[PDB]
Amino acid sequence: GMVYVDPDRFDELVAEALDGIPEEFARAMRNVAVFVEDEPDDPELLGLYVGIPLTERTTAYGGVLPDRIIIYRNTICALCETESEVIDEVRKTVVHEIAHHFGIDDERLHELGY
Repeated sequence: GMVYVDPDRFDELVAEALDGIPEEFARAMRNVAVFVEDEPDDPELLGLYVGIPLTERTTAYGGVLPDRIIIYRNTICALCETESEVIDEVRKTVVHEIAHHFGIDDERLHELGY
């Protein structure tokens, strides 16, 4: 089976996922924003790391813009039978995406609980 999660609720589940990211990844997640999309260009993806070019990194007014981790609501939900499973799956996806961005592989992550 699979659980349906409306967009507003899914945003809340994303917040809960981020709140539960282990402290060892907190600094790695500095100035990274998580955005939700329904469906990826590639059907296999649960998430995607988007690095912002240096040219686009700052604003007219001094603001720094964050890198993005995109989370795909449809592909995540298809794997989940409960909201808690969704939270877990979202968390796992964000942590993998950030780890891989900083060149940490899944064997190292297994040593870090993912």
